Amino acid sequence: GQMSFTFASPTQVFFNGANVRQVDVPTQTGAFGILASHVPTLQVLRPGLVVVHAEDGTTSKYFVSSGSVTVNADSSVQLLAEEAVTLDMLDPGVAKANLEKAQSELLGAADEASRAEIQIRIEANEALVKAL
Amino acid sequence: ATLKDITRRLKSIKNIQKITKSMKMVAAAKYARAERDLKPARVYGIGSLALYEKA
Amino acid sequence: NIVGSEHYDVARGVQKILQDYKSLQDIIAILGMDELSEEDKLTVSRARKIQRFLSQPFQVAEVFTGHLGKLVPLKETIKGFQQILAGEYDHLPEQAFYMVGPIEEAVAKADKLA
Amino acid sequence: VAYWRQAGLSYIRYSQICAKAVRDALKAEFKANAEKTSGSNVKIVKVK
Repeated sequence: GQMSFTFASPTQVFFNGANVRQVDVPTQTGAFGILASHVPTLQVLRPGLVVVHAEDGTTSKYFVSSGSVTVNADSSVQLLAEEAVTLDMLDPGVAKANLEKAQSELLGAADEASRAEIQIRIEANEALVKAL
Repeated sequence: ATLKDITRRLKSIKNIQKITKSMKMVAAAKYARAERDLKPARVYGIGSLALYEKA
Repeated sequence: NIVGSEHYDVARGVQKILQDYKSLQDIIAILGMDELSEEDKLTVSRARKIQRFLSQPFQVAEVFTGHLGKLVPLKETIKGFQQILAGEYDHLPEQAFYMVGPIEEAVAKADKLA
Repeated sequence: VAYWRQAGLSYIRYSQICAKAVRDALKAEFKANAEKTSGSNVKIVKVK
């Protein structure tokens, strides 16, 4: 109650000043739930789906890629994300194939930071399939 | 001064006039696009700034 | 001091309103429509009523275009444009004013639409 | 701290890769909006 939820891509806007009681965000260092008076933090995101529960009967299943959640002192949040798409624009069939090919290059990485780049890529496709 | 001098200077400010009319309609249709694309990028720009004012 | 003050201030305002539509037709063509004020939307609407009320079917063309040729006296033309300027017949649509005689036959053509 | 930390990376270098994978899992219809953003146009000029 008496909350404000803002959800904006760089090119488009989903929510402006319209809050619905519960926001589920995948944090880099875990996960949380916004109880509309949550103790305020400054967190950053991991690849994972955002399921905003509208009042409105049902929920809203978005899927962010990397953004920033700023819940602040007054009861108001500002969730800004880079690639915030829904579910139906994605195809599951291409997401299955992209996993094991990046696992195949993981053994074939000679350097230490180039192999660390491969570990970033397999994590994002892992949250891709399990969200589907 | 002469008639050959007046005509050549007169034609040259016809081409400069016609080109700056063409370059007004081009850079005005680039303006209406940049006005529509600003309003989604305004609140996303305002919201990322909004943490520092409440501190 | 030649045609009197009744002819004058009617025909003066017609050429002034026909200039404002000539200056506002460029912002609408380049920028767009809805940005201009509500006091200017009537001047756009009235000046398309005036420049179609200047049309008139001639008696020399009765065979071809099929309409009736109208000969308007002087006291009808001054009475007509004295009312279009004041917003007195503005709620009627545009095609009631196209190719009529006096202002009396204008409202007799709004009834036949739909 | 993670594997992209302590190996010498930045969070933009993290955010470039995980957002690039979402633009590869899109369909043929919404591939143009992945071509739309595609922000590789700024050149690099350092004097040395």
